[PDB]
Amino acid sequence: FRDTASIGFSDTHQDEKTLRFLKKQISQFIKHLKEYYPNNELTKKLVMKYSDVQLLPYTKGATKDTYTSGLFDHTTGVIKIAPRDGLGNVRDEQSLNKSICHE
Amino acid sequence: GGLSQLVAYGAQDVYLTGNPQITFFKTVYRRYTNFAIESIQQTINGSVGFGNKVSTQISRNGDLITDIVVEFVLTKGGNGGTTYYPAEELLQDVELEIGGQRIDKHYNDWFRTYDALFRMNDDRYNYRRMTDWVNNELVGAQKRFYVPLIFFFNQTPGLALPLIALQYHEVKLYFTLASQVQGVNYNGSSAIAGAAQPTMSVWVDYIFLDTQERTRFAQLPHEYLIEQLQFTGSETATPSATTQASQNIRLNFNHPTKYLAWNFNNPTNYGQYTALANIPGACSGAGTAAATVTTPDYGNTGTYNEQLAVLDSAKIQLNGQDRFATRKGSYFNKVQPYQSIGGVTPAGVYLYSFALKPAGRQPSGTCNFSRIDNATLSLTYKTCSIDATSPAAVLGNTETVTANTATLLTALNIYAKNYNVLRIMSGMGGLAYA
Amino acid sequence: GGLSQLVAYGAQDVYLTGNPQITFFKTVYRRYTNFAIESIQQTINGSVGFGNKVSTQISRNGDLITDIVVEFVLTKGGNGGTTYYPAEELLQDVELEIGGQRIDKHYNDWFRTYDALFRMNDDRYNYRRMTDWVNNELVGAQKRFYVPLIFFFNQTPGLALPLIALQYHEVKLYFTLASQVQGVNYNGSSAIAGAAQPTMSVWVDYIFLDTQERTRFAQLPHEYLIEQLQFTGSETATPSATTQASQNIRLNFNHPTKYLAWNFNNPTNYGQYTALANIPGACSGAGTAAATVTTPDYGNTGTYNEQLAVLDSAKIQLNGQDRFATRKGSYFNKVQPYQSIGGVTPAGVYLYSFALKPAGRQPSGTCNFSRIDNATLSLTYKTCSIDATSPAAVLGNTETVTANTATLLTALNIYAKNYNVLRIMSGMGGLAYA
Amino acid sequence: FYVPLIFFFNQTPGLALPLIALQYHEVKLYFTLASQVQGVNYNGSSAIAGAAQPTMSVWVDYIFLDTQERTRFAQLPHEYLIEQLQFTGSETATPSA
Amino acid sequence: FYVPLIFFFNQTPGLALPLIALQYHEVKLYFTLASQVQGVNYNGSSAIAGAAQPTMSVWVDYIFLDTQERTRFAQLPHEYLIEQLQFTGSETATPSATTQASQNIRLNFNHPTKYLAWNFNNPTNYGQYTALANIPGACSGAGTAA
Amino acid sequence: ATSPAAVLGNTETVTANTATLLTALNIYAKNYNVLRIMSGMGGLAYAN
Amino acid sequence: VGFGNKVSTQISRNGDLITDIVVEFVLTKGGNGGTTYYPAEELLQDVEL
Amino acid sequence: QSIGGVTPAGVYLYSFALKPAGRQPSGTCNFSRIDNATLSLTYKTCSID
Amino acid sequence: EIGGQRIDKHYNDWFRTYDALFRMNDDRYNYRRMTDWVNNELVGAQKR
Repeated sequence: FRDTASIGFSDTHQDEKTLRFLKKQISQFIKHLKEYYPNNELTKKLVMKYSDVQLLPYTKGATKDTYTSGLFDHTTGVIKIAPRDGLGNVRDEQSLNKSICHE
Repeated sequence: GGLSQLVAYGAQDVYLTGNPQITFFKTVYRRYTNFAIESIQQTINGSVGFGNKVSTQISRNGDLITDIVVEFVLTKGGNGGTTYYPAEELLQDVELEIGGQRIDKHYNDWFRTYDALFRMNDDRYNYRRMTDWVNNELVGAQKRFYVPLIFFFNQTPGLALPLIALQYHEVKLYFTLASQVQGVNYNGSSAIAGAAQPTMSVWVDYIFLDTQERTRFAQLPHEYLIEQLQFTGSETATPSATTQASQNIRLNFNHPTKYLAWNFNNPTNYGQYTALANIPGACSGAGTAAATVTTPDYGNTGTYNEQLAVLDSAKIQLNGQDRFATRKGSYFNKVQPYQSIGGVTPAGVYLYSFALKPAGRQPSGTCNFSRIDNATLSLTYKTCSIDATSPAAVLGNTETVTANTATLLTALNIYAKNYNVLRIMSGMGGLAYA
Repeated sequence: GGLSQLVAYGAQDVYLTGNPQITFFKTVYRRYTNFAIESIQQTINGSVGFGNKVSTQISRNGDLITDIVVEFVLTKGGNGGTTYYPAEELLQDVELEIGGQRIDKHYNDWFRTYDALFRMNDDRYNYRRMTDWVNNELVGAQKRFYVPLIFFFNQTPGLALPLIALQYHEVKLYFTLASQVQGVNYNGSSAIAGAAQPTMSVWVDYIFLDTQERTRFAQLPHEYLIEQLQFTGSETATPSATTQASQNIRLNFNHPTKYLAWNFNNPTNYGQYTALANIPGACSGAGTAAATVTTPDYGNTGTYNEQLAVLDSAKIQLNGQDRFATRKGSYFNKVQPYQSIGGVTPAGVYLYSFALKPAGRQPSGTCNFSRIDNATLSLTYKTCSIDATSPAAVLGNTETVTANTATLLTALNIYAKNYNVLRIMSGMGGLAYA
Repeated sequence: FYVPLIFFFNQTPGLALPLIALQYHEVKLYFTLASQVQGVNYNGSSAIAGAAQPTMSVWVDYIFLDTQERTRFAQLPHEYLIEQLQFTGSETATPSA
Repeated sequence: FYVPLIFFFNQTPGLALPLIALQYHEVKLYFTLASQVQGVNYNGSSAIAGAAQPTMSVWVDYIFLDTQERTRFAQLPHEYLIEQLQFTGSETATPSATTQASQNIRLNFNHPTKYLAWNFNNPTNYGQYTALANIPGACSGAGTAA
Repeated sequence: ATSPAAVLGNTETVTANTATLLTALNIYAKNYNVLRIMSGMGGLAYAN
Repeated sequence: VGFGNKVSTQISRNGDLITDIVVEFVLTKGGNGGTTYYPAEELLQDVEL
Repeated sequence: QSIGGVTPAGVYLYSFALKPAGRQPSGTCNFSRIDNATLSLTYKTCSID
Repeated sequence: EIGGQRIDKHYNDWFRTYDALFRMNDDRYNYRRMTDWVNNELVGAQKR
């Protein structure tokens, strides 16, 4: 849950090619003496320096859960009509289980 | 790890966590009103001195009031061990009057009884530190004591008295200062030459409310559920070395009583609720040739050694019928407070609660004596046959006996704390019931 | 004055007082039902005396029951310093039966362990006053001792048992009295000639309900969330004087558990959770020529001196997997109760909570052992290399060692406190899980 | 020895610090140890020869929430009303005879 | 010294842990260093004065994937069959010189187990799984008077 | 253990007197589980 | 790092997948040959993943 | 890591391959695609008699 | 190192070479004051 999407390696924009890359540029471009091309056309040379990415998805929905804020945790004297919160000490699970076990 | 426990979920966990209602890990505090608390000195009318009466009008320096502390400056008239809660003793009594009418009243002995039953642990020690000399201070030592009051509004903000709703009624405290204070201006019956008179100051903590809150207090009627103390002094039937004296005391009480409390004492010595004896903390000089069982070690006046208490057993009777079966004095001294308070009560002080939680504000069962034609407290005393000057006899004795010096405990104090309603409206107030 | 605090209010106070919800100066107390409390004596079946098993059926005097106090009369078979909580030692155990079903059971050692962890301050002292002689009483002294029970309904009115709703089922308490009580009828292994047999009485505090509340209890179903104690006694991998013993104790526990508690002890000396030593209070005669480290100073059996305790470290595994990091014995003795209870625990007594607030009644996190097929407690013990008769060795030693006399602590008591539901309907009742 | 901390989240479950919702931010504690401790490595101003260095450990109690509560904490913004300690040192006016 | 680890992913590229597909989870190694090491800072129970403290370094061998393989890992769920070690320590019923001690040890284990393994040892001496004796390789000084 | 004749010439059911020092027992079990990785997070399919 | 001390390390995301892990230690003999037994193994008391 | 045998002192190996002892060409390094391929060695001092 | 990649590296000798070439006058002197003892300090002297 660290929230670190980083690769953590020199692969984002390092451009780990050899010196042969300068010759590959002459393959991407069309030349024989490139000492005059970047002094004039710098936009195309900036276009030949761009990375290709791939995005990633994930989704989990939402947890709509109310009933929070439990500050006073000592006890709570029940209201006059206690048989509205009294039949909650044991839910319908341990109430239906004892009836199904009768067979 | 923690996950191995969470995963372990069964049918029997349903009633603990299924259909949850709260979470413990995220709290939302309540938003509250805007207010402030200030300590303001009140003037003292009358004349401060031993045996004198003084009074103060609680000046309307805020909207509501709560805590009240009486300050005293005393000088020791003797060495360490000669005083016992002298500031508590000095404030002989305090009477609370609203609109010219008595609402309540406390007595020095009540403060001692109250403390004995309801304060505890370091609260009790800190209290003692504010009323006595507890660091072996010597003669001439001067100290500023603080005696808090325990009227209903002096214990909780919930009952803060709305001075703001009492425009035509003044709230006054009348005080009586003791004629003598042990180890300060007198030593037993002897006066202490050169003893200084006390310096006194009364402090009241005022609550300032903001505009909306104070307006509501001023305009709306109020019904405050409050406490009152009923009290009478009685003669204790005197036990002896040949007999167990018994006594039936008709209780001239009224109102829904939270609890009764009582003690037996030697009126000579403030706070003496037990017999004196030649055992290390039970008398002046205990343990040596100079030991006497006519004078207490005042600094050690109290004790938890019931052997020195006078009461054997007791019951409360209502309209000719036993309220409960007769129980031993130790029930009322140890069990009652175990179950109902949670502190430790010193020997000679007894409690009987009608309430589930008598130490709190919320009523939890009361005995309404206004509907009881004949309430009576029935007391049986121990046989006073033990030679108080002989540790073997003092410490090796039986359940039904006490010290021969227990016959000096001729005073009986019976208290009842009850609930009434303080009705305040249209600038004036008083009680719902007489 | 204080009005200047009130007035100097701003944006940072919005989370405290903006759109206020509550006040503190006006308390509305809840109106409650009409009831009364009475302490009524039960009749005990069987003869009370040392080593006897007796029981009582609770009479239908009131409608609900809460507090129960067992009274005893014991005498001293020797002088001060010879007994240790003898009334607690005497009540060897108590079993609660409802409808013929076992609901719960407490043991004298549990009362001691429980006290060590959950009582505190003057509650603990007062409790001691109700079970022992604490004012240096001498041989032949007689005293009325009270032992409040610690079953779920004995701690709060909240769990009052509705005997009224149990019209067809009886409620019984079975009490086992110890064959011997130290300093009362036996001094170590030696019988005390002339020792008295104890007297005994069981008192139940009943709640009397008025008409409407009483009718509802008699007729309607009730479900109480209650606590139960699980307990097994077992042998200790008694540490050697030469090395560190270890032990894997499978835990035969079930149900949602709030906490585990345990101690190491010497069965021949009640309450002895630590080794004996020639340091003040740690043994009979400690500090002098007569000191012996085979016999404790009984009156000072309990201690906070961890050097005499034997646990080096421990962990709990669930289904063979580590629950938490292995922790030192002093963690379980001092920190756990700091974190979860707020009192002070005596050396030799350990606690591990799964709950945020184990001392309360409200569930606050549990470990359901019914889902943990192989829960195990894994212990590591200290080396018993220290010569107990030499303070230089006893008091100047390392974290991982203890007294040679620590090998007397051969028994281990492991407790677990859990939840269950006591269901009452149509005049009958019992547990939801059993 | 065990020294409990007294930061706002160390006092109540109600203020438990939501590491779960602090996914991008680390929570750190910086501890300064005294140069001298009385009766341990110094006696008044005098060093105690042979005194041992302390062995230190920090323990944290981590609450594991089940899925629905855990998810809710992670997805929601939260506000916790907490306390902070402000502190400055001053020279005491020298009191005099 | 170089101590290789023996966790499931330390044995084969087949289980290389997909850090690439763990954008939210850190992977950590927690270590405990022994209080004593025989022949380095302690000779049996006797501390060696002047012994040096160790220098430590942890090395991890990383795999750099090409674009397509890297991307697939980053965008996919994975299920790696892994091994885990379960372990508990117990006391050996102390062997006796007078009889044949015996013991029944409840095995608080779980999951599909490939194998069990065990040893008995003298916890004082790391790696001692056998008794010592005066035979040439079985004890200090074996074969002579000392 | 100090006498080779006894150490080396003995029977199947006996061992060295020094074998009583082998008081520790270590029992291991090597098992399988499934380490799942999804949506950037790891976890174990089998809890117990 | 030291005898009896605890240390930890986070494996940084310095690549896409990981396999081998080697813990290096430098130790110095406190006695002569015959006094040690796999001391770097002994030193690595434990490791948690 | 890569072979499983024991190499004598003075002989050093650096593999690119996952299994250099095998025939399946896994994990190779193409040196003709790398302008500057340099092995940088540091020697111990020769001080021991 | 940023993001796991080496950006750069210095050596004590580089700092010395760099200084020898690029710092000067009182910058160089002040630098020396921050890395050495230039006021005839004696054995045992402690400086940050």
